[PDB]
Formats: sequence, C-alpha cells, structure tokens
Amino acid sequence: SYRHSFHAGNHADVLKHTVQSLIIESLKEKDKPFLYLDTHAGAGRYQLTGEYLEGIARIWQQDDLPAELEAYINVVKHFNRSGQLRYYPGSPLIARQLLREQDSLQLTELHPSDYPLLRSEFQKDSRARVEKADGFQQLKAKLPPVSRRGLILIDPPYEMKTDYQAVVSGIAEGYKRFATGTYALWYPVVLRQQIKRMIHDLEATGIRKILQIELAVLPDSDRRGMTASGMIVINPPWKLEQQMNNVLPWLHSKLVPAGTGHATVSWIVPE
Ligand SMILES: *CCCN(CC[C@H](N)C(=O)O)C[C@H]1O[C@@H](n2cnc3c(N)ncnc32)[C@H](O)[C@@H]1O
Repeated sequence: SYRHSFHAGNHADVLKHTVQSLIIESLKEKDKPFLYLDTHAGAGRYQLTGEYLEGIARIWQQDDLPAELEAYINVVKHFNRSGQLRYYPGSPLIARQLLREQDSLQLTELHPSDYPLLRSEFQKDSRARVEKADGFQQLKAKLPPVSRRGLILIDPPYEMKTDYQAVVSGIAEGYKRFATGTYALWYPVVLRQQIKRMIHDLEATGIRKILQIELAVLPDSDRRGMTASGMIVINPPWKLEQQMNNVLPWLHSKLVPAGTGHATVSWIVPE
C-alpha cells in the first residue's frame, strides 16, 4: 500500500521538483542520452489533511500557472486525473514521466518499507535500476555515466550536524569522477548558521559554478522548525537562473499568502 506522508507536496517539495523538472527539460534539448541519478529516492509516490494543502494544492489548478511550471504540474495532474489531489509524485516519478526512451534512471533507497514500493514503481521500466544501497556511495559507484550526461539529485535526511558534512564530501567525490554533470542538492533551513557552514564547506571544495535557489515561508528563526528550503545546483543549465527569477515571485505569492519569508536566486560560486 502506498506510503502516506504528512509533509509530502509541501512548499519544499514544490521547490525541489520544480527545479528538478526544469533541469530535466533542459537536458532533453540535446538528443544524446543522459542519466538521472537519485541518491535518496524514497518510496516513489505519496498518498495524501497534510502540508500539501499549503503547497501543491495552492498552485496545481491555478489558471495563471507560469510556463516554467507546466512540465512539473502536468506530472502531478497525470497522477490525479480526477481533479482531486490524492497522490503526490516523488522525484523518481517526476523523472520516470519526463525522461525519454533513450535515458537511464539509477535510484537508491535504504528504507526497508519504502524500497519495495520504489522497486514496484519501476518493475516494468527497463530504463531504470533500483537498489537498496547507500545513496552517497552511488556518487562513487555510478559516476561517471557511460552517457557522460546526467542530473544527480541528492535529497537526504539531515538528522545531525555530521550529515551536513557528509553531503558535501559526497558531492566532492561525485564531482571528482564526473565534473560536468549537474548536481542538485536539496537542503532544509532550521538553523541558518548550519546552512552557512555547509555552504562554506562546499566552497572549500574548489567546485565552481554553484547556484543557490531558496524559498522561505517564514523568516529565519530559532524555534520554528523548518522555515525554508533550497536547491544548490552545481553546473546549472544556463536558463535555470532566469527561469527561477520568472517563477519564484509567483510561487512565493501562491505558497505564502501572508507574504512572509523570501524567494531568491543567487550564485554561491561563479563560473
Ligand atoms: C529530505 C528527505 C527526502 N526523502 C527522499 C524523497 C525523494 N527524493 C522524493 O523527492 O520524493 C524522503 C524519503 O527518504 C526516505 N527516508 C529514509 N529515511 C528517512 C529519514 N530519516 N527521514 C526522511 N526520509 C527518509 C523515505 O522514503 C522518505 O519518504
């Protein structure tokens, strides 16, 4: 039975899957195949009361949906053709629906209950390989892709402050093996100081061309839980900065009617 999740489809998922879909659509502009590598792939889909009421529900049926959200929202509608929100597609299903016949998917998830669900989403998809394995080890084992093109999505649990260091080390290892790939790292903002230190750690790797996309629903706080989330993109498609500048004001206005927080795009390290 599909996994239920109180947080699925919230503002952070909206931002993460919007960015994912735009990167995939840019990669599809060239006919050459590419790899989609999902290090922390989850269950695949989520059965939706819940934070989706403040996230995807606020945008998916809007008449003025920006063109930059059409690919993502059309996947959500594919899984909800009745017009009632019942299922939220995870990053693996976004990729399954947007990738072309010549592209490849490599998905990993250690969760003992969610790995079987993920496997069942791809049992009839010959483009995909699903493994019950550590996500960061895939940045060593699966890179570089034989196709020499790819999006690597890194979407891990952040459960203590050593995890923030593990993500940067993992990315450095992937980048050493595949310096031209696009790496998209999702992060939460609970304590801003922890994100500031992670970003410094990422800069200290020497990797260039790192874009930061962040959407906050509340100002930074000491005891409000997750107030924001973002995507750090290494080697973003050239269009992505402008696409996010086009869509972030609309997205923030729909996700946060009270107008609190912010939505920004900027460079951590330039080319
Ligand atoms: C940041 C947590 C995201 N994670 C993967 C989501 C996937 N990329 C998507 O876009 O749909 C959520 C799923 O990861 C698995 N998981 C395993 N262990 C945890 C912990 N400790 N916290 C959260 N998530 C965990 C689950 O399958 C989640 O649904």
